Amino acid sequence: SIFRCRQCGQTISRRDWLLPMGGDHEHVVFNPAGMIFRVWCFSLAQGLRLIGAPSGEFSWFKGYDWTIALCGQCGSHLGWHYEGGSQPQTFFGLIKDRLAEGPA
Ligand SMILES: O=C1CC[C@H](N2C(=O)c3ccccc3C2=O)C(=O)N1
Ligand SMILES: [Zn+2]
Repeated sequence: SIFRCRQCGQTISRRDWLLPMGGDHEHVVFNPAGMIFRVWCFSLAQGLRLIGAPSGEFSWFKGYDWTIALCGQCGSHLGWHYEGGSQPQTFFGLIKDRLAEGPA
């Protein structure tokens, strides 16, 4: 039920906050460096630190701009925050294998 940073245990999100974007909460995507990510969409997350300037470039989600999301405690790269779009305006795309799932 709770998702934590795999690298240090920081509390990050909850299964109840999962967001089916375009029919599914899971999107399997590649970046321009050839890396594949199983991205889980959450409406909400906490314990992150958002870095940099939002960008539209290479966005996997049409109409959204992204910012890198680090674990706020250890600095692990956990995913991205998306903003600037519609229904919803914002959400989080977190990398599933960088989280640990467990009891509340
Ligand atoms: O929606 C997104 C999030 C950012 C992500 N991203 C990467 O992970 C990356 C690595 C190197 C150069 C450029 C990028 C890029 O835009 C990506 O490709 N799309
Ligand atoms: Zn961490």
